[PDB]
Amino acid sequence: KQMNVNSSQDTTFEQRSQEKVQAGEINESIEFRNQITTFVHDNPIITEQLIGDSPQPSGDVRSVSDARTHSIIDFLERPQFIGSFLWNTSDIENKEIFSLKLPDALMSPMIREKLSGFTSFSASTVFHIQVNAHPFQCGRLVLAAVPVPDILPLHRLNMLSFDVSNVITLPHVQLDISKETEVLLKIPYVSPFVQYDLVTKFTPWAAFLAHVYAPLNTPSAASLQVNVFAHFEDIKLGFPTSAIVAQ
Amino acid sequence: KQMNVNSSQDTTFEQRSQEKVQAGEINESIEFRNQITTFVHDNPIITEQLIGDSPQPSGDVRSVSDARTHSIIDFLERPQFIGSFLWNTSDIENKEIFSLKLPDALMSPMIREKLSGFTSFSASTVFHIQVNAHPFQCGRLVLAAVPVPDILPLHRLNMLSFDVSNVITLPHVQLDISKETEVLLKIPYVSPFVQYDLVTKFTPWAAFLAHVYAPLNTPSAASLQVNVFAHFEDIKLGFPTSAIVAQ
Amino acid sequence: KQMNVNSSQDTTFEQRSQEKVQAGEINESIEFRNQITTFVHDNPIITEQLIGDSPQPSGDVRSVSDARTHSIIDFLE
Amino acid sequence: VGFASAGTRDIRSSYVEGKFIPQDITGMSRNHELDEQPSQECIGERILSFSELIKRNSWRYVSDEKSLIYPAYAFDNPAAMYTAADKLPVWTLTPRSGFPTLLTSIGAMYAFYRGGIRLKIVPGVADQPKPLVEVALFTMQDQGYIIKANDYSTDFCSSNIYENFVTKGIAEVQTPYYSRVNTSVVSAPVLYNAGNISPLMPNVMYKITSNSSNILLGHSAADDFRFGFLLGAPLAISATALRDNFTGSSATVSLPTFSNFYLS
Amino acid sequence: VGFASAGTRDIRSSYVEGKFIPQDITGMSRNHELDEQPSQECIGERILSFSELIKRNSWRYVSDEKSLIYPAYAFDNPAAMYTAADKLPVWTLTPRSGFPTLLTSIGAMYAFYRGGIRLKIVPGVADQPKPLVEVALFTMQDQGYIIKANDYSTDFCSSNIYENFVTKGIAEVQTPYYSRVNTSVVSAPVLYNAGNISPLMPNVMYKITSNSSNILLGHSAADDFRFGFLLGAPLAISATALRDNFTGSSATVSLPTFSNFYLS
Repeated sequence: KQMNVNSSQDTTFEQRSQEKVQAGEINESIEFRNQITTFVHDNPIITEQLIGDSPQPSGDVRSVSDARTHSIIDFLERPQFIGSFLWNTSDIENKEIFSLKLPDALMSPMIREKLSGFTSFSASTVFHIQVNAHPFQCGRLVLAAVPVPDILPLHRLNMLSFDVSNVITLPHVQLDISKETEVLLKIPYVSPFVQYDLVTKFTPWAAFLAHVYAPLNTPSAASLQVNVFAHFEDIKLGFPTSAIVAQ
Repeated sequence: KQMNVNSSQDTTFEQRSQEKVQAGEINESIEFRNQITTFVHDNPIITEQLIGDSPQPSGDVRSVSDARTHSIIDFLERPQFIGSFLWNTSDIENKEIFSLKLPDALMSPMIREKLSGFTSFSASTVFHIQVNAHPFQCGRLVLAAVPVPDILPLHRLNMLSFDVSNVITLPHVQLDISKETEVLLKIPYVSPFVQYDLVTKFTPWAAFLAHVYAPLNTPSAASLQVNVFAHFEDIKLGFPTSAIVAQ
Repeated sequence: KQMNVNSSQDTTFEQRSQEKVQAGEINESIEFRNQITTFVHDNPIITEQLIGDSPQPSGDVRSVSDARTHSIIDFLE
Repeated sequence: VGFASAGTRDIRSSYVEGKFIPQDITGMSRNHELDEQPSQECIGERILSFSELIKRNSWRYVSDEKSLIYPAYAFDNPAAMYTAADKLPVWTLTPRSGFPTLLTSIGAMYAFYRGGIRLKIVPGVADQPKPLVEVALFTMQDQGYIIKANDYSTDFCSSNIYENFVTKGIAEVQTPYYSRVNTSVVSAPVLYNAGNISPLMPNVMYKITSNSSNILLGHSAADDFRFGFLLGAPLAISATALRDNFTGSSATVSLPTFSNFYLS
Repeated sequence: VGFASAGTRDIRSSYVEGKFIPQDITGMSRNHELDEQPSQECIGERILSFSELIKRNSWRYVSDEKSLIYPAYAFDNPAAMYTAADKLPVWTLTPRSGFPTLLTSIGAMYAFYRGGIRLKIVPGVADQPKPLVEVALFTMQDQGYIIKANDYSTDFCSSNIYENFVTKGIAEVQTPYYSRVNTSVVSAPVLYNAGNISPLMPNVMYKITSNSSNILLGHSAADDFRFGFLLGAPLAISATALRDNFTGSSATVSLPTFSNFYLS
């Protein structure tokens, strides 16, 4: 079967090989699978093609196909520009530049289209914070990660908003705008749920936050854009389902 | 770089290895690729993770992940119930049960979501026509395929609607409702375009049609549903693009 | 250097090989001589020519050049 | 290794993992190299992990019910209020599941946990005629994961342990993890609707019954317990300052300790 | 190889010589690696050099003289004028030696050339009684290197070729380089005083004679011809736009093509 059949089984005599069935029925039938659907036929079938059938030769598509290939995992691993946040001279120590939930912040139409059809997924996540200050500007940011933000005790979330000291104890990386151009933090998937529920959205596994560690310091008022790029890694997909990836 | 970097290159001394550049600039910088995005950094960067970082262990997800894996190609290969068409005793020789364009008829939200992000694709196609008549009913259908339907000369399309004899000369398979339960026809991708244009939709590469070959013959008026299942095979994808998969 | 350079020296790391200088400056620069002039460059330079550059072939000038050569000494003699 | 650098070098993970090694101000690493003599001569032990400390039991809550439903895996700590206003008590604590213990105080630094716990019970009265205490695994799906007097009279065939306040004096229990997941959330939120089926904590509570009018409950980690994902210092106040009375009102804060419990 | 650099890296000669190799935006060089299938399946040939194109003949000039002196190695192109003013023809072309051909159009991109050329002649009339055409090498030192009706009646013993418009139909000639130098100048300037002795072009012209009242002349490179020292795009206009007539005046520009020539 050149019908790219995943498996095929003529079941005509199957009833004749059951131990507790005697003189079993001989019933012309065949079962075959194509990906997630199995066809169980209860009579003969005919499988036809073009005379001398040959699939389209691979060389024909070089004019348009990418030499690189792209699967669902590949799409989820693509860097995405997640946002551009304002940082200015008036922001003081610990001012929040941004706080982005995971996955949430990466659930663009590109990612949603590819996750559609799965119950869930889990992944490590890499965040880049980029700042382009000119040489006469100084300042410092902290990019940190906190787990299961929507179910963490309030005292903990408050501590993060009260004092940057509680952000520095978290897994984090620091950005000195006069020395580094970009800084990255990779966080593995950690949660009571083995994968993130795309159907009920019950519970984002982490949040990445960026707070001012030392204010943007310039001779006159100024502001800079703090940009975020992110992508998933160590991706694990769920199970095929008709459930909608919730908005 | 455990940042699942596809490639990485410290370019600090790159300018020192150009033949026509003398005393080239030593410039701390690094370039790395993640899937389809390349980051070209013009200064030092810091890459941080959890202390003793370990990605989520695979065994943790067995409770939800499918032992089978699913990529874009896998999704496009999934059988789909394309339609249920009426066939009744009053239909005479050559009456058209259906005519479905390719891809068009298979462009369900599931397929569109997975093709989104590609300029185009090409594939062989397998069609199943299924009919469930009871033993006291007889009749016969023809499932045939015709290429580039929207650009074929009108005389040809008319010939198909005028006489079933012009359907029988085409690549086709016949269904005897009293003998076979289902019948399949596989057609390779053939077209002046090396892949189907998802952006401009310019030109469906084929159409599958089912015509009455011998009328449904029963003692009193009756009707049967003629069902269609289809899926793609020998799939070839296009190039990454932001162009919209046209409605 | 096909720039008929009499001598050439990349001096980028020169300050790093002075005995009484510690942690010397790494400074992209190059020095080269052409006859009685020495160019001391304090940054990168680019040296370009025709694609597949080839100087005029000697045979081309036989119609006018003297098989004998003439230098300053020759003229004074 | 070098005292200074142009750009960040002291990175959180690199230092803890031993990849970044700061130099001693004296230049001799021997000055901050471990010396075992002090602990061996002066202390008599050497603690290396909070894993050891949480295995020590501490008092959590005082009950005035003879039969009680208690939220075993709830690790929340009290709400606190402060004031320096005249004639008002300086500090006030309002518990939900109980007061802080080594288990919940160390736990407040982390996001997750897994493993079992242990329970200890001191009786207010060891009643000779009715000396038994029963601690039963409580699993009704309907019950909220909160403290409540027992009103159930239909929880047959439960897992029960019996201890005797007269022949022994203190009840000792070990609770299995019995979780639907492998990673639980420290002080997960408990809700009205919730009941006892949330995946964020083992779906198991205690039903404690005795003839003592009051009991003092305490706990600790079992041998397979662990906290994971360090967050940092939890919101906290000075324990010693709870004796403050500078407003003119006498301090009224009182933690559940054996002496507070046993004597009135 | 690296997408960016601090300082110039993409240098004109380095790229053409293959020393500088830019990276594909996709990171896979295979995406811009030569594929021979397209030309083999769709075209049937694969052109690699303008050397091939200039060997194809194209029409250069129409003469209304029966005997003509023609500037063989003059590769100049017409002067052009444009206007969008009402009722005036949009484009006008004024030739000197002729209109553009593959030879002169490709040549306009270079400064120099060397080698011979070929001449093709189509007759306006193939006169049966006097069917011959003579193409003679013309070398009078006095003649200006320009088009002129033949007034000479004393140019004996010239190099002559004869072709027959009736038995064959098109005259075909090959002209040797016959140059005083090894490098000629494309469209060198021709002057009043000049004559036919300048070293910038072969000192040779054509004297064409037949009994046809009109002839159409065309040319191409001979097998030993070459252009050298690429300069860039020459001053040029859109050929298709020559049909413009938006000013209300009908287009009057007409290039020398067989159809224009043969029919009126």
